[PDB]
Amino acid sequence: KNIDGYFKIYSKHTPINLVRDLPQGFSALEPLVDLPIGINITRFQTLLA
Amino acid sequence: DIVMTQSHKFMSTSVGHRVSITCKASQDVGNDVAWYQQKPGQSPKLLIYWASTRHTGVPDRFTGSGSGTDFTLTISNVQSEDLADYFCQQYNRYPYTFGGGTKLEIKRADAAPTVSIFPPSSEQLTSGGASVVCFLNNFYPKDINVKWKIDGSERQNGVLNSWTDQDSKDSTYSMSSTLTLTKDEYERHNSYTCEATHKTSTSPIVKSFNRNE
Amino acid sequence: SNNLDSKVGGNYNYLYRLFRKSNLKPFERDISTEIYQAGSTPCNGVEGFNCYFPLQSYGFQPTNGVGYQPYRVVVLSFELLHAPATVCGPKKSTNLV
Repeated sequence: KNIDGYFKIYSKHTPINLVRDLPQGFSALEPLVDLPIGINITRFQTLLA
Repeated sequence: DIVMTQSHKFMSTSVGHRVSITCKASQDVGNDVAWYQQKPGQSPKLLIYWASTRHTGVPDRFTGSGSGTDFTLTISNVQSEDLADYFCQQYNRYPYTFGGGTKLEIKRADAAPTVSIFPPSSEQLTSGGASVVCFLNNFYPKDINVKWKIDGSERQNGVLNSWTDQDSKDSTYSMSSTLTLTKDEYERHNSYTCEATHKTSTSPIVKSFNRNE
Repeated sequence: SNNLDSKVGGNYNYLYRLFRKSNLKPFERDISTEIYQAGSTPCNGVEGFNCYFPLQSYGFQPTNGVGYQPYRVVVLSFELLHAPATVCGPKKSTNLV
């Protein structure tokens, strides 16, 4: 999310047994860094290998 | 002064499409919506008066709509003879203060130009003047690249271009350039080269002619 | 800095944006030197046809009043983010009690 130009990155890593669908579980995220970019982000894409 | 604010200053519409020009006038004229029809080299003519009636000679394809400050000149089925400049004006009282204007262009395919290099006469060298003649006709679009080569050396100064409007018969363009030379600058050179760059072929039109003939 | 930055006749070298369709976020600059429209009337760039253009220069004059003198303002942008703070003030660190 981007609030007043201050971008927040919340990271969480946990193993799960998933095949196809969405895991209907529960997990709590933790902040990692803080990026005061001060720019406007309206659209995005997804980088894949 | 009454400033006639127009939306677009230069448009382009080919044959088969509809061009809509909405002139947001700063004055409230009501039903006094008027337009112009300016032919190149001829007198201007009235196109639409009172926003609902056409002039004698205007075809049925030229319609109009809107009143007051909001009006749009609805023009459908644009042909090659529809080259005219449109001004937002009024026919109520004086003065007639106009705006910038919108130029119409008919889109088509590109064409290869014709280059003909002609040397000046010998009687012009008696007074002390010279002019290199290189013509470019039947090309599209108007943004052409003409280079001057004086004995292999590229020359950029002393070039006086002359451009015209769109043709009414086959919608072609024409542009000329006169190289201003004196008596001493003409006798020290023999071979001239006028080249034209087009997009219809990979081989450009290169013409050369010797002064001694 | 009316004797160094300002020029006689008006320092018209620098420009600034006056009007915009939306408000700007903090820590954001607008280096776009293009001219945009103001209202519903299309003017398309250059000055004319009754638009409120945002093109405006600085009226720096050394022989004028203090209201138009150039001021060298350095904005000390101090903030408190979620990062661990390191830039503290000039305070002597004592022991732990």
